[PDB]
Amino acid sequence: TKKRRNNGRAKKGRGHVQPIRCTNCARCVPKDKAIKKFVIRNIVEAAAVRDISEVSVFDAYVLPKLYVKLHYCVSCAIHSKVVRNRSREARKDRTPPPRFR
Amino acid sequence: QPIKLARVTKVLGRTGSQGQCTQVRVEFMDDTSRSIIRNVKGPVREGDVLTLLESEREARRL
Amino acid sequence: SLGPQVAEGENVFGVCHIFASFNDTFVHVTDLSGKETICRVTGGMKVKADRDESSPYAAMLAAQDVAQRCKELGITALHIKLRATGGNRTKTPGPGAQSALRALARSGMKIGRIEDVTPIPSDSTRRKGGRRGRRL
Amino acid sequence: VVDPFSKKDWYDVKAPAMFNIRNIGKTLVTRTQGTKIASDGLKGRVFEVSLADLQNDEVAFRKFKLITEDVQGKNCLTNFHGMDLTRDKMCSMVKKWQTMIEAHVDVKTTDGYLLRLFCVGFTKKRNNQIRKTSYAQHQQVRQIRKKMMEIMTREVQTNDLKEVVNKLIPDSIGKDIEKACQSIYPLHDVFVRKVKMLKKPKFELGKLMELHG
RNA sequence: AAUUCUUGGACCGGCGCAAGACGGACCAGAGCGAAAGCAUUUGCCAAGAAUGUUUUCAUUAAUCAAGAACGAAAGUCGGAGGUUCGAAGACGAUCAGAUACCGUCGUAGUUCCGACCAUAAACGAUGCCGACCGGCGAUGCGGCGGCGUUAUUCCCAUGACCCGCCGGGCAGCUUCCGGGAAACCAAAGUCUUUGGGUUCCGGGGGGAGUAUGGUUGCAAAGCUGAAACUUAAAGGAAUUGA
RNA sequence: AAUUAUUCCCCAUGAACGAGGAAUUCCCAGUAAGUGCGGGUCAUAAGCUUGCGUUGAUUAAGUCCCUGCCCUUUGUACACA
Ligand SMILES: [Mg+2]
Ligand SMILES: [Zn+2]
Repeated sequence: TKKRRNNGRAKKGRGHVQPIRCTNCARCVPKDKAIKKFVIRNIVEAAAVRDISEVSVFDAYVLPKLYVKLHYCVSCAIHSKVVRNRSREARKDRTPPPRFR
Repeated sequence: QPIKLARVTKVLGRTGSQGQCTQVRVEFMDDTSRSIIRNVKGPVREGDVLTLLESEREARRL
Repeated sequence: SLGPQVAEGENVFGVCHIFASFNDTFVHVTDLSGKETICRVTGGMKVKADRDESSPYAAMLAAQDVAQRCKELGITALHIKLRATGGNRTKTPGPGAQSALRALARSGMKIGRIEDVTPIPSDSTRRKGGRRGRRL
Repeated sequence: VVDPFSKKDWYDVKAPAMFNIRNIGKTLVTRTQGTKIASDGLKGRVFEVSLADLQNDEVAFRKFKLITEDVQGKNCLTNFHGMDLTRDKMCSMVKKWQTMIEAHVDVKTTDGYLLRLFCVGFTKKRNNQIRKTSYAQHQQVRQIRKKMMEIMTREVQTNDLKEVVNKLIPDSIGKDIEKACQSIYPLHDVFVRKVKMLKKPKFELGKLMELHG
């Protein structure tokens, strides 16, 4: 039976969308179907901050961030717990979950 | 490196695998301002004191 | 093994090309031109267990080792050029990068400017593994 | 069975007069004992120095390529070879809901340095804008790309490399394109993304020795 | 972990050189196309929807057996090319066994030009043309009207925003329009109150898209396509358990 | 009726055992544990069990890490599940 009105993807008026490789696997999935995440981390972690803060020659150097755009297949996205199964009615809510702090 | 005295201001909650730490924000007795979160073993009250072997490394607010 | 720079407060910068893959960690100090190698201590040179060459442990060991080998030759500070596998493969620095970068800054070497040099393609060849990927 | 850092003498590196702080840093070579010579091996090496390290305290997102054209005596005399933005800056600029306009030109200085200049601009979201996207139509993009090319060429072609690098130390070119393309579609993050050196002139000595003060 | 590579200096780092693939991030429930499909720049060539119109012709139209153009991927023949990846195959592991999953190689192929083949879950699993029947907010293109903001500072006037209106398009949200076995659908509605026009096509499950004849193709195979015999269910949506 | 010693007494005999590997049981206050005393069985009759006092702590006011069990969402061609 039909589960999702849009067939689990953001294709409406095309017919073909170039496929993309899952980052975890190397599975070819359509670009619009793939679960995309944008990861912005500092090059050093949290506790190493104060070590490299004071063992650096430059006073007030804002060390850079690494910017990674991750694509997953639905299999990897559910396994790595990026997305999960939802209530039959709660599946519909498209609003991205709250990030405050 | 000097051992520093700090007064536990408040208890937040308990952490560890089997709930065997107390997450508490501990204010330094020497300087009036500096408050850092540390994990505490044993039964801890609110309004007691700790002897820190290092005054810098801080616990993660879980 | 004789730097003519007076050790007043003049910092002699090397450049360490930290290549943290998911099955090895390279800690490699180079001269400022990028040509002449000073010291190269790989991850699997320290530990002889093939599984955990790309560990925070072996990365920390090799980082302390190069830091001692580097202050012998008289390089004071270092510039960081961190990179992942890149190309077709994953673009995240492996689990060794953090222990390597931390440990050789803990070991008395000063950090200049940190940057990323992961070889990213404008667009690449076909990736290893099938169309269905790595089923496991 | 030898100490490979017994026979390695160090050097000083001078940056050209255009930048403030001159002594870049240290170098090493196996000093001559036959056919392969110290100078012969020392020439052709390229350095990538941050503009913050070349000036006193400055832009950390811009880097400059300098090659050892010749060595005088215990001293490498570098010359401008290229320029590029940093990975973190280039990644931080490129974000969703805007058109990213890119243009490249192949231009020649009066002295025989041929350069290839890569410019990049992003369409700017307005102050009272309720719309989320703020894209530019394809003719608007083509016109902005036309203004990018014609400004990047008129700026470089007419004067010598010393004055061109003096323009690249600010971003006087990036400002000029950001001013010209106000009427077509207002931009914000207009930088000369990259510079590549393709063909260089016949290596004279008096040219570089007056570029080095 | 092993097969592989490496003191005839691998892997890592620098400067160049060539090769053949591929156009990241911008990239969207955005656009265009009859569908397949289509993404770096610039130039040339012909095409096209929508809008605008107090232009023109005056029923020239809708759908269609016969016939015809295009048709992903794989595949076949001929020439050029061979970077990556990789049916076959060569091993290395795991396993009770592995002829697989996992790993190192790897021919055909993948790429380009010219001939074929004509099929896909070729999907909106939903023919096309026309009319009528709720509301709301956005969006892409064209037009139209209006405080104000910003650039051309000289701002006439164009561009970037802002607020609304009109027409075509991709979609969305919502409701006792109404329908439906329901899931759900402003179409899958206006259906026992049954009739706007027309093409294709289904008749319990198997046997079987098989046999046979015909036709197309070099081959693979494509299109058309039964019977004997067997069988009381197979199946669709939704519910409560495990 | 005590041989294959029922129970009890006396002299004699003087064993492994120096605190116990893999693992693993029970328990938070008059509780654990030590310590003895009655009931049941009973002609003979406690190393068991079932009750009673006596002396009287260490640690904790927590968690889902391990082991179990119960929910909610979800998928199902299973309903002797
Ligand atoms: Mg399709
Ligand atoms: Zn995957």
